[PDB]
Amino acid sequence: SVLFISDLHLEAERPDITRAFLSFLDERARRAEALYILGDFFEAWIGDDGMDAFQRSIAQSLRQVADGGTRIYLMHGNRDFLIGKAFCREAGCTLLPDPSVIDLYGEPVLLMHGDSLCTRDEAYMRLRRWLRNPLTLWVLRHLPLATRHKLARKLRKESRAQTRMKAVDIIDVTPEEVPRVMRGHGVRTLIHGHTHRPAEHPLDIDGQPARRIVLGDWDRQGWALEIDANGHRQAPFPL
Ligand SMILES: CCCCCCCCCCC[C@@H](O)CC(=O)N[C@H]1[C@@H](OP(=O)(O)O)O[C@H](CO)[C@@H](O)[C@@H]1OC(=O)C[C@H](O)CCCCCCCCCCC
Repeated sequence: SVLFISDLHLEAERPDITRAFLSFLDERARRAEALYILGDFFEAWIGDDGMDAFQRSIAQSLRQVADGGTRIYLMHGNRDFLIGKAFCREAGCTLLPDPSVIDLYGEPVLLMHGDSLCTRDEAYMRLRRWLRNPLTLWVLRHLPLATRHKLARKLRKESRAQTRMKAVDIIDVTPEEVPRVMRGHGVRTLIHGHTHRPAEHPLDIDGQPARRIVLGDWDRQGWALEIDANGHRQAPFPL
């Protein structure tokens, strides 16, 4: 089987999430063929050269699972898009671009963090385009660590303020973007996180059934999607 998780927002100040995550590695990820982490694994990332002791310990825990035979894949999210290849080597994982299509038991499956589908959130779209500009990425990776933390705090603070003012249908995925991107990639299954609204959404693409599976965030309970050759299940578990 293969496991999918996202939106853990791991940080030292949430040991309830960390404990649940490590228990998840011990009870489930170790016996899976692969684990996919679809963004927002960490609460924030300021660049691989700014990794702190907590983040390093998380990497070591991932690496123990990878070294035991489970393949681990990590995709960027809006919190942790600065993760680079050094971190991935340390954690024993492979960096996957957003979007990626994988072969899952003979079916092509599209993986995204999900924020790129939230096209009605125009202020966020402007921010995202800027953050992912190669010039921005270069600058951010070459600022003093103290300065990076200050910018990260500012971004979090302004984001929390603005998001409290946005209706659900500003921040959730744009409905018509879903068939657009799924058709474009030739898939009938899409898995993403970001929106904190765990669910499975049927839809019709060109007359055929399709599904969009949304991974749950770990703020109040853990979530995992498990897929094997014969079916799938997403379910929560306590922190
Ligand atoms: C080294 C510096 C870079 C470090 C990067 C590490 C990031 C640390 C966390 C901050 C980034 C991220 O949280 C911001 C973000 O993505 N917010 C959108 C997201 O809400 P979350 O709060 O992330 O859950 O999802 C919401 C739903 O999709 C969406 O609405 C939120 O986006 C906003 O609220 C954006 C506002 O609308 C516009 C904010 C403009 C901010 C201007 C100040 C930036 C200063 C420069 C930062 C480098």
